[PDB]
Amino acid sequence: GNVYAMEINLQANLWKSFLYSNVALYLPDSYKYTPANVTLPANTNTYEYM
Amino acid sequence: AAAAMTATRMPSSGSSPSVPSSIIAEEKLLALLAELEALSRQLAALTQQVSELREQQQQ
Repeated sequence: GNVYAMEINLQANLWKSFLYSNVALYLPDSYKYTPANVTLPANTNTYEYM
Repeated sequence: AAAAMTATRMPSSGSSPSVPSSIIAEEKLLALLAELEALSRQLAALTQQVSELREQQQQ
């Protein structure tokens, strides 16, 4: 039969890669959340927090 | 002389705000100076009526 294969939507991946890094990461801090077991400094202006 | 030569080759700055939280305020302040007198008034009124036991028992 046909050769074994797996399939990827490259264009949708490049578009999500554009949107996430260029827009999702820049949303106001109220849209974000802190992961289940990660600790961030209390100073919300630090790089570690952002 | 050649090969690499084509390119090129403090004390105290005294910050203050550091890694703590944000701060807020409000202006509805200060009943509290009255209780310091409430407390020490009512404290006297205790002793005043302990005396009113003694001054009736002594009769």
